[PDB]
Amino acid sequence: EVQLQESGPSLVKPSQTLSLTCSVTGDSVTSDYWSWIRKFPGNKLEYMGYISYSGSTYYHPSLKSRISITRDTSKNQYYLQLNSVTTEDTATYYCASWGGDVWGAGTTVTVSSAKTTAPSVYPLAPVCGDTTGSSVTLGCLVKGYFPEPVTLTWNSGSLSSGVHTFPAVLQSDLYTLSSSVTVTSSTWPSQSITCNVAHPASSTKVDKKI
Amino acid sequence: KVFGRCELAAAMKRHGLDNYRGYSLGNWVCAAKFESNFNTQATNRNTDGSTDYGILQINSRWWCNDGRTPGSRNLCNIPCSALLSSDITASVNCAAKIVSDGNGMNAWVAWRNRCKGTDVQAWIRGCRL
Amino acid sequence: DIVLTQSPATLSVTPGDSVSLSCRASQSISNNLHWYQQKSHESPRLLIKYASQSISGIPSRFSGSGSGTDFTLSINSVETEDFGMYFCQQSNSWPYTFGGGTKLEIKRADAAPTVSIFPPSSEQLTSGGASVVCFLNNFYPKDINVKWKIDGSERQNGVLNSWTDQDSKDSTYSMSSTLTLTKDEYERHNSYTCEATHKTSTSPIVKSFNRNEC
Repeated sequence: EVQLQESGPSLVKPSQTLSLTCSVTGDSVTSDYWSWIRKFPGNKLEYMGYISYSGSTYYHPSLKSRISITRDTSKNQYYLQLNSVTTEDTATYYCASWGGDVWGAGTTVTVSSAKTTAPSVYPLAPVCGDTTGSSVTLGCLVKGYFPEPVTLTWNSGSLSSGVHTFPAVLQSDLYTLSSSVTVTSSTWPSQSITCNVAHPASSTKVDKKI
Repeated sequence: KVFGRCELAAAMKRHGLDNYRGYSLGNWVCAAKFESNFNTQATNRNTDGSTDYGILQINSRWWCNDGRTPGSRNLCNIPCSALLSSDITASVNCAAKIVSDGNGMNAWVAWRNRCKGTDVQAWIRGCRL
Repeated sequence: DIVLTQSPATLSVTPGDSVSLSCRASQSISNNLHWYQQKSHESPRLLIKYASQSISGIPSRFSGSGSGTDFTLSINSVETEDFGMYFCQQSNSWPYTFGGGTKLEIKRADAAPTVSIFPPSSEQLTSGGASVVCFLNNFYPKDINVKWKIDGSERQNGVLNSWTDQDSKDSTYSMSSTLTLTKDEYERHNSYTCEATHKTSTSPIVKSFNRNEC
């Protein structure tokens, strides 16, 4: 019945401190050894460290100095502190039992100095409207936003088949993503196709007719 | 089951204690010798209502649950009965966790008093393991 | 620090097939090696502990073997829900370390990509930028090479690629490749091409357009 859950700021600025809390439920924080593991892009896992029953800690040497793991027996939580972070500390952080039998869902922490920025949304249409075969692929380029995520739909959701929306990538500190939609040549341009992009962080939502 | 010295050394080696977290196999054989004379069924009752179980005499107050020990923490998340088997699997798994605390093998007083600092490798010499 | 090397980096199989994943240690770690599974958007799950010990509640089709520096995770007839990442982790010495992982993916018939290229929009150009986008959709297997050429010269700077996970619907893969330039750079050239090389043909798929002769 033991469950774990990570919580804390999702964004940290370079040189500042990253703080995460792991809430333990079902059993006491003193009933096990507890750990912090993070996963960098590219499926690279790093065992950051653990705190055992005596309160003693073991920290990964590559971090050593910047990291601290502590616990609060009254709240039944344990914590992670990682100082002087840089972009390279961007990762998914998990708290887990030393035995590995229980893991939190994980929480993403991004390190960046970027400020909230709404995306520019551009229509992607065939070179000078030339429709080739029996089908046509159109697209939408979402560029220069921060932070993730954005939600993209086609025709407010009424065009959902034949769609490929790709993962965002970082371009000069800002995110960019694109989506392609394929329909029959008898469908477009006879029927309008519009890209709708919402960016919650900036409370924006824009439509772009192709 | 009462293990022979070399027989236990070979089993502990198969169970990963040779050079686990910096401890040579000799430490574990010597520890087992002083804790239980290599007897998997060894038990010792303490004044606080807890009992030490197995070849490495693991306590029911902190490490295992026997269903009748006050203040049970069950750090190894295992029933103490699992620590009395002729199969050392459970006792080693638990020992491997106990020793992962900062106190290391100092968790076993008998080890500190009778093994720590000596020529522990003497315990496995002569063994064809 | 102990290094764990897993092989192969990826393996594609059909449900029902049985597989063996390798994990090798740079130093002997006796039996202190553990196996984890991590499916998409889920947390890691411990499958085997101490090289070969079973964990109550894990399907019987998963088993582990090995000792020292050579370990194997075996799966008896892979099931539809077993696709994802598998990692090994050692606990013999601090710091604990993980292998790079092996990706278990679904095998299906080869399929060439459908490629589409797009010039910069009038709106981006007005803003002073110029992105050229190329979509390569529903292909299999996943390995593919994309090359950009401007006026006959291969171009690497300004290219960013993005890949989707294996498609839940048809087990194919899709990719977007984008070449971002400034309006000034874009207007200084004419021919824009993105070429895709995939095992489905010795001839690369070429999509292109000329900025001054649509």
